[PDB]
Amino acid sequence: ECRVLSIQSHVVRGYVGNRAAMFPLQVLGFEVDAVNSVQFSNHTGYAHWKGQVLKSQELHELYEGLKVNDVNKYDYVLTGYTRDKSFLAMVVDIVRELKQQNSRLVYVCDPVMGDKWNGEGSMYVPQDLLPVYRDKVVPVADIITPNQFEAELLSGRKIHSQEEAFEVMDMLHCMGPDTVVITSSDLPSSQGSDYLIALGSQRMRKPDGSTVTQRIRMEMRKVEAVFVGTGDLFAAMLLAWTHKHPDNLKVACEKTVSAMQHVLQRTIRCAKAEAGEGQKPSPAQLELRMVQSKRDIEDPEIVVQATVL
Amino acid sequence: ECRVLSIQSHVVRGYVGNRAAMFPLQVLGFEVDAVNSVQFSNHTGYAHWKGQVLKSQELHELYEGLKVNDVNKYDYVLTGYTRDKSFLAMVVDIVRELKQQNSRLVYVCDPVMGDKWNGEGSMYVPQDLLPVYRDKVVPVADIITPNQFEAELLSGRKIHSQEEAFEVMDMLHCMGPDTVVITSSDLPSSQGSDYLIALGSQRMRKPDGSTVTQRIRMEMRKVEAVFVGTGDLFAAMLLAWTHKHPDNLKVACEKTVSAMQHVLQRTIRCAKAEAGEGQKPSPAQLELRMVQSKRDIEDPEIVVQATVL
Ligand SMILES: Nc1ncnc2c1ncn2[C@@H]1O[C@H](COP(=O)(O)OP(=O)(O)OP(O)(O)=S)[C@@H](O)[C@H]1O
Ligand SMILES: Nc1ncnc2c1ncn2[C@@H]1O[C@H](COP(=O)(O)OP(=O)(O)OP(O)(O)=S)[C@@H](O)[C@H]1O
Repeated sequence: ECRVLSIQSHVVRGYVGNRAAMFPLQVLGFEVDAVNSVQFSNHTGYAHWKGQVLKSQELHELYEGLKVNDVNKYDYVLTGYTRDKSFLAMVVDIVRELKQQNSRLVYVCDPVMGDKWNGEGSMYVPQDLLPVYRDKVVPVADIITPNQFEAELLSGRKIHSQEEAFEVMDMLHCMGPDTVVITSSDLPSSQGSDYLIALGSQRMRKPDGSTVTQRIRMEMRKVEAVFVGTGDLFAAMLLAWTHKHPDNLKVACEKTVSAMQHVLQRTIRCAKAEAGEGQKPSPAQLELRMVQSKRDIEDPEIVVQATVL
Repeated sequence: ECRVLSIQSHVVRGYVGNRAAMFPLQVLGFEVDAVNSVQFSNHTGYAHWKGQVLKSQELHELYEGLKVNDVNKYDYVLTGYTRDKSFLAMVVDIVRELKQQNSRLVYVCDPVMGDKWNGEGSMYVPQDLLPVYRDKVVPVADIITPNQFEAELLSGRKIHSQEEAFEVMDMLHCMGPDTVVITSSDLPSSQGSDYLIALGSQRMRKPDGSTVTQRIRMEMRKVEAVFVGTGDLFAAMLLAWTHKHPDNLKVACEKTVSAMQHVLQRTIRCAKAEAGEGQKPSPAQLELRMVQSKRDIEDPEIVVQATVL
């Protein structure tokens, strides 16, 4: 039995945050203790949204409720989108305490700050969080899944080539996490502009005390839509598949990405079905077809192959 | 697809309310929009607990967030334990509006108000809701899953025999819902004192335009432990199987009760395993093994047979 503490947002409708994380982890065999950092009607990509946000003090109370009953015992910790610096500090405190309690605990972190629109890079999170993630969160993480912009923000270096990207990933390894995946990047692909490039790096221990970094690269088809909650889903499935494949980042990333691709392909198909023929689907019609993809999440058909560098 | 609006509690750890309803319904192929009426660390059976309660105003805003985006379209509505009169009135208003929008909507309601400890009957809910449930909720409900004590409260008449139980169920049919299932009772079983009796009743329209009431009985073995969330799970799975078998309450209840049986058998097994040999398992060790029972929930092996009266 593998228990994951997932502290993420909750939407009444749709799949972002914990809604995008609990179902896949449960279908993949993980107990999930879920702290819903917000309760919104839907994700903010909609025209409107209503709801409430959990205060950090409220998050602390929940964790203390678990601690008092001696149930604050976890094998993993999963976090994602946060706009409250204090809440991030609370999460870091909790992770440190759980790691004192269990040295084998794995903290998977999606450090969400921004993304590259067109060629420009833009942050959708308060700026005062960049120090935190860099100085307090990522140092305590074991798996991080940033995108190129976030990788650049964390390392302070811009990425212009794949070799520069892996130098940045080595810097991130040095900051803390032994597994680093750059989920998206503006690096060119060998198949064309319709494919996106993602890279992975896992540093592993040797018998002599030394350490070897395994590097992998993946090219994925781009689906022509903007989806929300994809990162959150990606980090959950990466957690699961790295757990089953702790020494093979290649296989874990292959399974994860294939499952993402399956989910997105089904989602874009059903979205264009709901919308008129040749019509732009709305955020509501682009909600991930999570339920309808259960089997794909359980045992994905491999549709991408990672190259070991 | 089939979308369910489920307004129930949420626990960080464990399976009650939405935690006990979302996963099975999603695994059974239903889109689920979930409104967490509360967020607690764990259910109140533990030694300690902390969390927050959603206000009715907050519930209204979530529903309005869905409405403004033209996303308040549902095939089912599912509710359970509530302690606030205003919250129940809000739920009733929402159900009324959704039924105005769609006459085919089915409201599944577990009218949770109390249960029978030993032979005595005791209430878990403020008294001012019993009028509400009787006068405002049940009238707009289509499926209800009360226990003997709740059925007695709603009907105002005590149940001493199975014939009296079906008279009470006919009264409840008269109050609104065309399907009524009494999930637990103190009626004797021909197989022993370790069997629990559940009864069902569905009013169905015939081809001639008239209506026939189908009644069924189920004898199920007691598992000697106290579980939490079982009503929530029961109602969710009953919703699913009645959707699959709209004219066969027999099969729907057989599947539902079999899944419950599988889940509870696995749960008591693993709970006694976690606890010492010959040790009473704790509330924490008796949390439903929801994830590990996925497959049984997907397609339960029939282990009980309902007799058609
Ligand atoms: N339109 C898309 N086409 C193909 N893959 C996508 C698409 N959107 C998301 N993905 C997949 O989802 C992963 C994460 O994407 P996103 O998270 O949406 O983008 P991102 O830039 O990583 O944003 P983050 O990591 O959450 S802040 C990517 O690495 C892809 O695997
Ligand atoms: N100890 C048990 N032994 C066998 N079956 C059980 C047990 N507890 C729960 N169940 C199953 O789950 C259902 C339990 O429903 P209950 O939780 O008893 O409903 P209730 O507690 O009587 O009141 P409500 O309003 O439904 S929450 C039963 O119909 C059984 O299917």
